[PDB]
Amino acid sequence: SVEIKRVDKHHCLDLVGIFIELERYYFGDKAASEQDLANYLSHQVFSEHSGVKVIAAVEHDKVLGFATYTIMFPAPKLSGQMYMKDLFVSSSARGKGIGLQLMKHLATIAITHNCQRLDWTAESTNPTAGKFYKSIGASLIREKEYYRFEGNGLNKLAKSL
Amino acid sequence: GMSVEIKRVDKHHCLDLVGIFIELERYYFGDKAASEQDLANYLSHQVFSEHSGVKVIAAVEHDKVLGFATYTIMFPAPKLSGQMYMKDLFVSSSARGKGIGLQLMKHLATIAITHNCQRLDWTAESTNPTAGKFYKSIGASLIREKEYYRFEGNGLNKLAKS
Amino acid sequence: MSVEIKRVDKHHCLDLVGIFIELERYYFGDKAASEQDLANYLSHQVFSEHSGVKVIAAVEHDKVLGFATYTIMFPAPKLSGQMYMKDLFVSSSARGKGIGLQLMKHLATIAITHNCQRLDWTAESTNPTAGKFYKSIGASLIREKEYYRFEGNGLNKLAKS
Amino acid sequence: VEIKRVDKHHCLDLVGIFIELERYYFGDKAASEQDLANYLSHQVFSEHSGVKVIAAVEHDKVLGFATYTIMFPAPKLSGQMYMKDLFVSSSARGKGIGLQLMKHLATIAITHNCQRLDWTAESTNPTAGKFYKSIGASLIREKEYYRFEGNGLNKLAKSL
Ligand SMILES: [Cl-]
Ligand SMILES: [Cl-]
Ligand SMILES: [Cl-]
Ligand SMILES: [Cl-]
Repeated sequence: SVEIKRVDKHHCLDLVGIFIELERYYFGDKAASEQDLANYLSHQVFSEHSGVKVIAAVEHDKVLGFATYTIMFPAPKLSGQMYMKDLFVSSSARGKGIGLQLMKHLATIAITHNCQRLDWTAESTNPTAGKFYKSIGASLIREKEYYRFEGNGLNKLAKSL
Repeated sequence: GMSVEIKRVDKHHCLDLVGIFIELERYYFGDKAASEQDLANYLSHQVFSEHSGVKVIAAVEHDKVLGFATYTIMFPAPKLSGQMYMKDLFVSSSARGKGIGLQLMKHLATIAITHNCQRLDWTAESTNPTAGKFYKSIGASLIREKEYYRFEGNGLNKLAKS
Repeated sequence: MSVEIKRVDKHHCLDLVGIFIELERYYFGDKAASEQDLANYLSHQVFSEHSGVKVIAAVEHDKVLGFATYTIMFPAPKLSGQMYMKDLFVSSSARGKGIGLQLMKHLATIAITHNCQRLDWTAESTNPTAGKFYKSIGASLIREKEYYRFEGNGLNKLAKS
Repeated sequence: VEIKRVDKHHCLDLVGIFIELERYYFGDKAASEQDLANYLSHQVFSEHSGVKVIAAVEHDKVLGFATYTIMFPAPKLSGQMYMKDLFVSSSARGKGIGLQLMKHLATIAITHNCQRLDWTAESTNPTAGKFYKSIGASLIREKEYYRFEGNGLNKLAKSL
């Protein structure tokens, strides 16, 4: 019924529809145009310097949701740590458990590529997500502290080189 | 030139990281640190592999590695940009007070802004307060809203099977 | 509209055979290369370990309407790259759809997201309409630039001496 | 004096000569050593770079370099080689280094099916023009050089 597959570079534009939806959801009026996103997809998301791969859930030739993930090193027990950057399910596919299916699929990739961990973050201002994550058996790692340089802070650091 | 050099480490020279990795394994895992032979395979077959998403830079002096960082660029992110993420920063205890950690991060920041990233992110451990102070001291921000989730070992296998 | 701009990679390089056959007629008429020669050229040269260019194309109904080849050169001022467009070609059967300009909008976007402060290219003074098009989209003619060349025998001699 | 390609594992061998190039063109605005090491490591030598770098070395010192790319399509089913930069250390003047680098490029050009080696010079640098003509190069007068940059380049990108 609903298939999950990895999207390769030759089909990256198949993701445009769903990224537009993601853009509108997260940024509203500041959402990027379709040509912007096509360019972003072809030369950034699917560039040589991109650390992520992309999987997508497809039903009747339409994308219902996607996740991006990377495998990082080093990690405990001589293995990889998988990290999911984004999980997104179309409002039009809601109620079908798409997100769970995407995460089960990610879990499958993790074990076949010697990862013992699948990690990701959520926002505390989106308590729904955490409830969902907790409901599917995920553990919240309270000891983890998340740091960031950005905008001008990031620039000042770079310039101090 | 300069005494301490920062350079990329590529697949062809990955075994140059064996010394520093032994030191890292002892730090994180004490008793359970991996052997030299196992670290060499880890490096050659996993850290530098088709499925690996990280790259590595290292601080080098006198042909010994004093510290390294692994990093990757993740998508999507706001403003049609990338999000750089540093998986590990590790500096040898013998290279302490040489400002290697900051040096490595300056290079990371420069890579970030020349490769369409507007963020550089990473995590630290609350059990390692010293890291937190160091990061805040160089002007890093703590993102208190972020919640870190995980599946591992058996839970990961259950999730995959089900 | 139904026109997509996409990257062409090595695995799909033969998609360019049709538009290369057109480009060959346009510049060389009867001295145009055969289809077989162009497939070999695309497979063994244009996409090759020694090739310094990438390719984006405008495609509609699985037909290539136009393409641009480009590369990023170093060094250049301000610790940045310099993008160079080798060729821009739009099929006579796809004129009036603003495809040339759209291909350039994409290149410009790749340049600024990959630390380039310049997008450069050349035209022929014997092809006045190209220069007019370029000025009309805001490009500057760099009159101080002098273009030099070794070719054929002179090239063979330079290497041999 | 030996001429050979610098690969990524040795890109930092070029710091010295790059520093000199920066002083020579940008005077006080010259980038620092670390800036240059980072530039070489992650841009000049990156998967998105179109250039390779050859260097002339004598007694383990870099005396000069050239960067070049090979572009397509071009006439007669071949590549057109393009030299982006040629630089000779002032401390190696009078040794014919510039000429030696170009003969080497020519050798690369003919073994990779390029019928052409092209490059540009600045008319405000007549000595460069004179030198090129003197080694057999032809000026292609019909060539017009166009550019978008800075704000103009941004505006074009933003209209996407
Ligand atoms: Cl969230
Ligand atoms: Cl390698
Ligand atoms: Cl023209
Ligand atoms: Cl010049």
